[PDB]
Amino acid sequence: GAIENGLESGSANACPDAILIFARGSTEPGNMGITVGPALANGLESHIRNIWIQGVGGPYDAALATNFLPRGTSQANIDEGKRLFALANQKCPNTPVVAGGYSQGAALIAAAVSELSGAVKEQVKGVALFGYTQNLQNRGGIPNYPRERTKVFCNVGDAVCTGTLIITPAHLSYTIEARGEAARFLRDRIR
Repeated sequence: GAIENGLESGSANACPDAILIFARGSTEPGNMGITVGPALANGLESHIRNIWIQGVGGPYDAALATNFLPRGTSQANIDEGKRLFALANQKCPNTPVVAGGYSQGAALIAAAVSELSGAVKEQVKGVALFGYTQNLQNRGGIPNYPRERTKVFCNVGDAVCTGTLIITPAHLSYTIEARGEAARFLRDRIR
């Protein structure tokens, strides 16, 4: 963080050991944000040195209003996520992909992954979600995506996890989980 474009600017002659695609929370700066994104990128880089890191930018301006759409974000945003997954498959079809999302970015990634197709979906070895706004609606998981490849961090007092769009202090508190337990999970999923 706070801006990472490793996948967009990376060249197909120099594919890495892994690719991380991350969607930030509402109102966070850049395309990685400054809390969970960098923490996750950091933790994962400690286990896998040769890695491309990609924030979800483009139309995804992390607006407050878009939270109130069905599925927890706009289709434009979801589509930008899908684009990046497809670009990873085009550039580096043999490189494993992992993904992460925080708050509205979790909604984004969950939706995008669910709509992915066959080979491109298979490339996505693992997904970590934090303060998942559709946790109740999607019953703790991502539609059409193996539960064993999914890991959801939803703190106990975090009201978004129980179908309410309000922000408690628990929602602001995922950086340790992201750097530690979540990075280990995704590393494992890459082997």
